[PDB]
Amino acid sequence: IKNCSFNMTTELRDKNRKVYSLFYKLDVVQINNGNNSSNLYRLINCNTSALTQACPKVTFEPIPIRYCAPAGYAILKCNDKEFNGTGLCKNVSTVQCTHGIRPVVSTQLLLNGSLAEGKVMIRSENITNNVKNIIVQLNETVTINCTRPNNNTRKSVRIGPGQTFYATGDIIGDIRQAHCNVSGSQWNRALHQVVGQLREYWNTTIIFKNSSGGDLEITTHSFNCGGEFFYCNTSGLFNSNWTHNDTASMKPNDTITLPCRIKQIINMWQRVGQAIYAPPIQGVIRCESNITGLILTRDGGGN
Amino acid sequence: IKNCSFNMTTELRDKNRKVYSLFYKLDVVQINNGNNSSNLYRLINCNTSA
Amino acid sequence: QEQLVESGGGVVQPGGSLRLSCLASGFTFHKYGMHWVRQAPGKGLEWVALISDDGMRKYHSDSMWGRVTISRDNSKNTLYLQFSSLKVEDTAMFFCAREAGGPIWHDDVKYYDFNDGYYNYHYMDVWGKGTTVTVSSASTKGPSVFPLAPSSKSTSGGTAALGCLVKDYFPEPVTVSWNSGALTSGVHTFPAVLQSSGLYSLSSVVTVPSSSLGTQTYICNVNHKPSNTKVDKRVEPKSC
Amino acid sequence: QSALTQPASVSGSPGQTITISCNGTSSDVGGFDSVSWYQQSPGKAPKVMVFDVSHRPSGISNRFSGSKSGNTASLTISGLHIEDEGDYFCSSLTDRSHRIFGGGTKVTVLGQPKAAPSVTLFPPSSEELQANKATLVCLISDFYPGAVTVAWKADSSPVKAGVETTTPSKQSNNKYAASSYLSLTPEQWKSHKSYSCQVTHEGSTVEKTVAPTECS
Ligand SMILES: *[C@@H]1O[C@H](CO)[C@@H](O[C@@H]2O[C@H](CO)[C@@H](O[C@@H]3O[C@H](CO[C@H]4O[C@H](CO[C@H]5O[C@H](CO)[C@@H](O)[C@H](O)[C@@H]5O)[C@@H](O)[C@H](O[C@H]5O[C@H](CO)[C@@H](O)[C@H](O)[C@@H]5O)[C@@H]4O)[C@@H](O)[C@H](O[C@H]4O[C@H](CO)[C@@H](O)[C@H](O)[C@@H]4O)[C@@H]3O)[C@H](O)[C@H]2NC(C)=O)[C@H](O)[C@H]1NC(C)=O
Ligand SMILES: *[C@@H]1O[C@H](CO)[C@@H](O[C@@H]2O[C@H](CO)[C@@H](O[C@@H]3O[C@H](CO[C@H]4O[C@H](CO)[C@@H](O)[C@H](O)[C@@H]4O)[C@@H](O)[C@H](O[C@H]4O[C@H](CO)[C@@H](O)[C@H](O)[C@@H]4O)[C@@H]3O)[C@H](O)[C@H]2NC(C)=O)[C@H](O)[C@H]1NC(C)=O
Ligand SMILES: *[C@@H]1O[C@H](CO)[C@@H](O[C@@H]2O[C@H](CO)[C@@H](O[C@@H]3O[C@H](CO[C@H]4O[C@H](CO)[C@@H](O)[C@H](O)[C@@H]4O)[C@@H](O)[C@H](O[C@H]4O[C@H](CO)[C@@H](O)[C@H](O)[C@@H]4O)[C@@H]3O)[C@H](O)[C@H]2NC(C)=O)[C@H](O)[C@H]1NC(C)=O
Ligand SMILES: *[C@@H]1O[C@H](CO[C@@H]2O[C@@H](C)[C@@H](O)[C@@H](O)[C@@H]2O)[C@@H](O[C@@H]2O[C@H](CO)[C@@H](O[C@@H]3O[C@H](CO)[C@@H](O)[C@H](O)[C@@H]3O)[C@H](O)[C@H]2NC(C)=O)[C@H](O)[C@H]1NC(C)=O
Ligand SMILES: *[C@@H]1O[C@H](CO)[C@@H](O[C@@H]2O[C@H](CO)[C@@H](O[C@@H]3O[C@H](CO)[C@@H](O)[C@H](O)[C@@H]3O)[C@H](O)[C@H]2NC(C)=O)[C@H](O)[C@H]1NC(C)=O
Ligand SMILES: *[C@@H]1O[C@H](CO)[C@@H](O[C@@H]2O[C@H](CO)[C@@H](O[C@@H]3O[C@H](CO)[C@@H](O)[C@H](O)[C@@H]3O)[C@H](O)[C@H]2NC(C)=O)[C@H](O)[C@H]1NC(C)=O
Ligand SMILES: *[C@@H]1O[C@H](CO)[C@@H](O[C@@H]2O[C@H](CO)[C@@H](O)[C@H](O)[C@H]2NC(C)=O)[C@H](O)[C@H]1NC(C)=O
Ligand SMILES: *[C@@H]1O[C@H](CO)[C@@H](O[C@@H]2O[C@H](CO)[C@@H](O)[C@H](O)[C@H]2NC(C)=O)[C@H](O)[C@H]1NC(C)=O
Ligand SMILES: *[C@@H]1O[C@H](CO)[C@@H](O[C@@H]2O[C@H](CO)[C@@H](O)[C@H](O)[C@H]2NC(C)=O)[C@H](O)[C@H]1NC(C)=O
Ligand SMILES: *[C@@H]1O[C@H](CO)[C@@H](O)[C@H](O)[C@H]1NC(C)=O
Ligand SMILES: *[C@@H]1O[C@H](CO)[C@@H](O)[C@H](O)[C@H]1NC(C)=O
Ligand SMILES: *[C@@H]1O[C@H](CO)[C@@H](O)[C@H](O)[C@H]1NC(C)=O
Ligand SMILES: *[C@@H]1O[C@H](CO)[C@@H](O)[C@H](O)[C@H]1NC(C)=O
Ligand SMILES: *[C@@H]1O[C@H](CO)[C@@H](O)[C@H](O)[C@H]1NC(C)=O
Ligand SMILES: *[C@@H]1O[C@H](CO)[C@@H](O)[C@H](O)[C@H]1NC(C)=O
Ligand SMILES: *[C@@H]1O[C@H](CO)[C@@H](O)[C@H](O)[C@H]1NC(C)=O
Ligand SMILES: *[C@@H]1O[C@H](CO)[C@@H](O)[C@H](O)[C@H]1NC(C)=O
Ligand SMILES: *[C@@H]1O[C@H](CO)[C@@H](O)[C@H](O)[C@H]1NC(C)=O
Ligand SMILES: *[C@@H]1O[C@H](CO)[C@@H](O)[C@H](O)[C@H]1NC(C)=O
Ligand SMILES: *[C@@H]1O[C@H](CO)[C@@H](O)[C@H](O)[C@H]1NC(C)=O
Ligand SMILES: *[C@@H]1O[C@H](CO)[C@@H](O)[C@H](O)[C@H]1NC(C)=O
Ligand SMILES: *[C@@H]1O[C@H](CO)[C@@H](O)[C@H](O)[C@H]1NC(C)=O
Ligand SMILES: *[C@@H]1O[C@H](CO)[C@@H](O)[C@H](O)[C@H]1NC(C)=O
Repeated sequence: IKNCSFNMTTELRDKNRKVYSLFYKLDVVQINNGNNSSNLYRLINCNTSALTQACPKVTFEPIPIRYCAPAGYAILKCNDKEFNGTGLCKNVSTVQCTHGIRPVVSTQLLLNGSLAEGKVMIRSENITNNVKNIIVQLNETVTINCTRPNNNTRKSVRIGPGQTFYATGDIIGDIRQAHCNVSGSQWNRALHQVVGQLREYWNTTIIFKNSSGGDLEITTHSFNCGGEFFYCNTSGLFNSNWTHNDTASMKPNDTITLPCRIKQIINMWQRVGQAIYAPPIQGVIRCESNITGLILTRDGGGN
Repeated sequence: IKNCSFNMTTELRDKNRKVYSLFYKLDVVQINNGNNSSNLYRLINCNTSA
Repeated sequence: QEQLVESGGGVVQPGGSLRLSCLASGFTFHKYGMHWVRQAPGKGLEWVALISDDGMRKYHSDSMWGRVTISRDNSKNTLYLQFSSLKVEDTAMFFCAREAGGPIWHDDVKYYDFNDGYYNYHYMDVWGKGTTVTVSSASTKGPSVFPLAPSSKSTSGGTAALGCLVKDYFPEPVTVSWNSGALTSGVHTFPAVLQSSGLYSLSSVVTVPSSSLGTQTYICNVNHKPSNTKVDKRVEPKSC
Repeated sequence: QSALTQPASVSGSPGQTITISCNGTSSDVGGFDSVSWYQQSPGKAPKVMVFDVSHRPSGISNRFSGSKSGNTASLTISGLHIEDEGDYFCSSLTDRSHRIFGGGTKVTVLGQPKAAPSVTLFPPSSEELQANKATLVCLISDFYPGAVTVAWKADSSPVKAGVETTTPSKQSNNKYAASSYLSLTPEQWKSHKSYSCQVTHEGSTVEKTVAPTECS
């Protein structure tokens, strides 16, 4: 967290005025090309692509969506829980407009999506292909409280002929970092069900390990909440091995606390072009989240 | 009824030039309130719109 | 025009305090800084102090630093200086000057401060009217007045000079006329010099032809307004 | 503390170009490039002459060009005008964000012939002898510019004590006048055979001698 000044322009040409706002470390980078820092930083979305706002009045929270069919074509939905991503199904339903969907941006997990009752399901395009993704459908959900307790401020300052920037002003009081919290016991039960379903060909061999590293859009669990792009970390999960005795690890019921990060910019669908900006949310930032899914990748660099 | 000079851009970005035209008082308003000594003005719609 | 005015100055006493105020009009004082400076008689300038607009910073000369305190009044659009332990070294005229406008020009582009603020560390495009300040421990006393006999400016031709010595008085100024302002030409009252005892001494002198002595009457009228004293003294050939 | 040093007085004829030159230090002139020059005349408020040295200030003629070298500054001027007579003070911004001015530089227009000062001396008048106080008034008049060093002397000895000098003041003829005061006693006044007031104007020099004249 840094408080940062720079110049801006009025609607006129020559009129320029200084102004200050707040920025994180994710948005900018230090110019180490010089002798030292010397308070010298630069936006990365700037020096890779162009820049624009994201219509701050248009907040980026989801809506129940339903996809409808044209004339002469229809939708067919299988009504079997354990029916995996392919194959033959009998319990059919013909439809004109899809069930209510919440198509939310989420990495490594699902959010507020449809559930898979009855049993837990695990699929992949080619499970024998280690590089393929392992899509998951849980039986139940979990209350996920990812939240920043610090209120946001806004400075709606005109720049152009009606063009205004919503700068993240100074925050009130002692400014702690964000965080996120999750239940332990229901989480361990869902883990028990998952590891009970993991035995595709084995009796006891299962391990989880965190990602080796890479793009932060893929290296953690990101999503959108009240407009802000939250990245709530995934580290309380990989430290889990229900290999030999499942009930052995049903005991450590612990309120799972973790640091959840945030973000303002995005290049959706990994298209490296003109990025966008996210405004403040003014007021403390809660985020409820259910859970209905998960995604993994197998370890090809191992036995 | 007044007439005003002001800068504008030349087709060369490094070059600008002062040009002058005529305007009324309805489309502008006084600013920098040294209340009456050759006060400068600003358009009514530019400070809020394009 | 950014026309500024001083107030509070004058003859004052040592040891106390002095509220030197500075108002102005013709502009917006909301975001303008101000310099206080002084200069003594027969001596140049010496920076007294400076203050910014938004009460953020303020700078004092190490000589006057601590002895004085600057302050501002945004709603009144006023600057103020509070003295402490007033001293005779403060005898000077004080000027209240402005800053070199707000913006800075680069590529014919005018950059400004935060909150559209006027800022510089530069020259002073305007200077106040000025105010005299006379710190002095002495007590206001009237003048001892005497005549100054005909001194022949030249041996030949018969041209003398007469005078009226107004000594042991304080504070300035003093009027010295001849027959209640009748004889107006030739007189030139010189600035008063602060005597060693805190008093003052001048001589209203006038050159005339030496033939005018005696034949032309002279009754020099001296008047001191601070003490409200008025005296008469004739100038004549020194008998000794 | 050390003001930007420059000569307290300068002179030059109208039209003839001149150049003022003031000194500085590493703290202010060697520390930054914001060296300014102000001017102030008798009976006039101060006004600037240079800021942003190699570019000139508001509304001033195109003849006054500033320059700077190391810790010293200077200002060359062409077409010497008459109204520009007065003191000049260069200023520089210290490293501690404080400023400091110079000593001053009085510009005097040559072409006005410097007349010798008409020095005369009033001794203690008869009204002051019995008052236990003697006073000698040395009047200087009709001298230009206002720069005269006063000195008092006895008939044979120098008398620096008791001297109180009045600064020059512009006479009606555009020359100057002044009045110096030597404070003595009637005993010291009469026991001494005579007294003298010697005044050093620009280069020519003048003096008056008074004696006790016993009259009716
Ligand atoms: C259209 O665009 C032009 C281009 O900018 C713009 O010009 C400005 O107009 C404002 C209007 O008031 C001017 O403000 C006045 O300036 C008067 C003189 O200004 C001098 O200073 C300029 C800035 O100098 C600094 O910056 C440059 C880099 O930009 C740097 O090199 C310098 O060293 C210095 O740091 C300077 O650029 C400018 O130069 C011109 O003139 C010189 C000759 O002097 C010539 O050689 C150059 O080639 C060039 O043509 C100029 O010298 C000044 O008199 C005036 O002061 C009085 O008024 C104020 C009230 O505003 C009072 O408060 C004050 O007490 C005085 O009474 C005031 O400061 C500004 O200087 C102009 N700047 C420039 C760069 O031109 C026009 O305004 C635009 N049109 C409109 C309608 O706005
Ligand atoms: C937008 O802004 C800048 C300015 O050009 C560029 O951003 C990236 O800049 C870095 C270095 O300036 C590019 O290279 C990477 O540097 C990382 C850190 O710097 C070290 O290495 C450089 C030499 O490359 C040294 O000079 C420097 O002192 C540091 O020692 C390196 O870590 C990178 O290598 C590896 O590091 C990561 C993290 O450990 C590993 O995970 C990776 O395997 C990686 O290989 C790398 O050398 C970087 O390429 C620049 N980004 C991009 C996208 O190019 C951008 O270039 C600029 N935008 C545009 C469009 O140019
Ligand atoms: C965007 O916003 C940033 C931050 O708000 C601005 O950064 C500063 O901007 C100001 C003015 O806009 C700069 O001010 C200048 O600083 C220079 C410092 O360099 C000197 O410093 C020392 C002492 O001299 C030396 O070691 C060094 O070598 C340099 O000598 C000065 O040089 C400038 O002074 C000159 O111009 C003034 C006019 O103001 C003249 O009167 C002087 O005589 C002198 O010639 C001036 O003071 C400041 O430097 C900027 N910061 C930094 C870190 O550089 C950006 O300016 C702003 N950009 C835009 C486009 O708005
Ligand atoms: C980082 O922030 C500091 C501190 O600024 C203060 O704290 C912030 C968290 C915000 O709440 C700001 O609103 C707040 O001012 C900046 O340094 C300087 O702070 C002082 C505060 O004392 C600013 O002074 C202001 O001056 C105006 C004008 O008169 C007053 O009306 C205000 O009441 C206030 O006192 C000062 O402007 C500010 N410095 C500058 C150059 O503006 C610091 O600047 C900032 N970081 C950067 C890179 O600018
Ligand atoms: C999944 O669904 C739940 C419940 O529908 C979503 O919970 C939402 O949580 C946010 C903040 O935690 C709530 O935001 C509030 O919005 C009002 C609107 O005026 C605002 O005034 C409040 O200050 C606060 O910001 C939101 O109301 C709440 N419920 C919703 C949107 O129905 C949850 O966000 C969903 N999951 C995801 C990933 O969005
Ligand atoms: C203001 O600054 C200038 C520039 O420094 C001063 O002028 C220069 O003064 C120095 C010594 O103070 C001179 O150095 C000596 O000069 C003589 C000249 O014959 C030379 O023989 C010596 O070897 C030595 O170099 C320097 O010459 C002189 N500059 C010029 C052009 O003559 C100036 O005195 C300063 N003014 C004040 C009032 O301090
Ligand atoms: C996964 O966890 C490993 C450690 O368990 C992280 O790697 C460590 O990162 C720290 C950071 O400074 C280093 O000091 C260690 O040496 C690293 N250890 C190893 C074994 O790599 C890694 O960053 C984590 N990755 C993610 C995506 O969370
Ligand atoms: C306002 O209009 C007058 C019209 O006269 C402008 O002055 C003229 O400027 C042209 C341009 O070279 C000259 O040829 C004329 O001789 C000028 N006439 C007069 C009477 O001055 C003036 O410049 C305009 N001012 C503004 C601010 O637009
Ligand atoms: C900026 O634009 C707004 C757009 O409405 C102006 O709003 C009003 O302008 C009139 C014009 O005189 C004023 O009488 C009103 O008081 C303004 N409204 C308000 C709420 O103050 C506004 O005046 C423009 N800015 C300035 C400085 O005039
Ligand atoms: C940093 O500065 C030092 C001395 O100024 C120099 O020796 C060194 O090479 C510099 N390092 C850089 C430019 O990376
Ligand atoms: C098939 O769908 C019907 C809906 O009419 C439902 O009642 C039934 O339980 C479903 N059976 C299975 C096995 O999905
Ligand atoms: C998916 O289900 C079908 C029938 O339900 C089964 O034949 C197939 O083997 C399943 N997929 C995998 C990868 O086992
Ligand atoms: C999310 O979980 C809550 C539990 O309080 C439930 O009421 C809600 O219906 C769930 N939303 C879904 C599954 O979309
Ligand atoms: C939880 O999952 C297990 C196995 O995956 C399943 O037996 C159980 O019915 C699920 N819980 C429900 C549907 O409430
Ligand atoms: C999965 O990929 C492997 C290649 O390692 C291939 O042998 C196998 O046939 C593939 N299976 C499916 C179902 O595509
Ligand atoms: C600051 O945060 C608190 C959270 O308790 C909130 O109640 C308050 O409204 C916030 N301040 C604002 C929005 O100015
Ligand atoms: C735990 O979760 C609760 C639920 O919202 C939250 O208020 C709290 O900040 C979290 N963190 C803790 C208890 O450290
Ligand atoms: C799970 O991890 C722990 C420590 O991270 C390790 O001691 C344990 O052996 C692991 N479980 C398996 C089955 O390898
Ligand atoms: C499978 O593993 C479990 C331990 O997790 C064990 O209790 C059970 O007997 C094993 N089943 C076999 C080897 O058929
Ligand atoms: C799991 O526990 C059971 C009984 O507690 C035991 O028989 C079995 O061996 C354990 N699993 C393994 C892999 O040893
Ligand atoms: C976890 O909860 C179970 C009951 O739900 C209890 O038997 C067990 O002791 C608990 N373990 C811990 C570490 O709290
Ligand atoms: C936070 O946790 C508990 C439930 O586990 C409760 O305070 C609330 O329902 C949760 N809120 C969320 C997930 O937004
Ligand atoms: C407003 O105009 C009046 C009349 O010309 C003037 O006296 C006053 O100073 C002006 N206001 C300001 C803030 O200068």
